[PDB]
Amino acid sequence: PKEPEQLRKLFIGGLSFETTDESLRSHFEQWGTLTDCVVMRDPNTKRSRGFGFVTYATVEEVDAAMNARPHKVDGRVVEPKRAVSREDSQRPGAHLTVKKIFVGGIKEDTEEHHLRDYFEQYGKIEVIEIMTDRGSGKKRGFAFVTFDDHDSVDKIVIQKYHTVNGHNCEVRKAL
Ligand SMILES: CCC(=O)Nc1nc(C)cs1
Repeated sequence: PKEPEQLRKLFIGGLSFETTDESLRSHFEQWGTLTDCVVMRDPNTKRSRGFGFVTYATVEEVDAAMNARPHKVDGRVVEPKRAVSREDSQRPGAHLTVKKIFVGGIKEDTEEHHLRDYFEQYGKIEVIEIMTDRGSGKKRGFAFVTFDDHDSVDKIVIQKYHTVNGHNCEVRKAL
């Protein structure tokens, strides 16, 4: 019944070196129950590595925290990011932080408003590009959507399914 823990974590980059497990928790508990919260430190010096992780009890709590950005934690604006699968990563353990998606499988009957009406609930859209053939102008059956922020893309690509205009679509991070 609980969402997988991986989908409930936020990496928090850019921490003040004075941020502690306790102060990171106090801050992020404003948006949900935290089942875990840790500042990464050097194993010998105990000096902060400048990043940490928080784990919420639910995905809706992750969303609430992301919607409350920018977060100023102990005087410094931090960089929260949610996890995505390796298929949308540039190397194991690394986050491909992009604002654009490829949307495939939309065929020739899908229009800009279909993509806008669906994707606007993931984030603020800046560009919709329905791809057409360079020679004929016919729709090629794929599109790109650019958002104002990467978390929209991260939420999108972790869904198993996207149904747009009745088509089951393939969605991936782009560039
Ligand atoms: C530095 C690597 C990185 O960004 N790690 C991330 N972990 C999660 C959980 C999201 S991004």
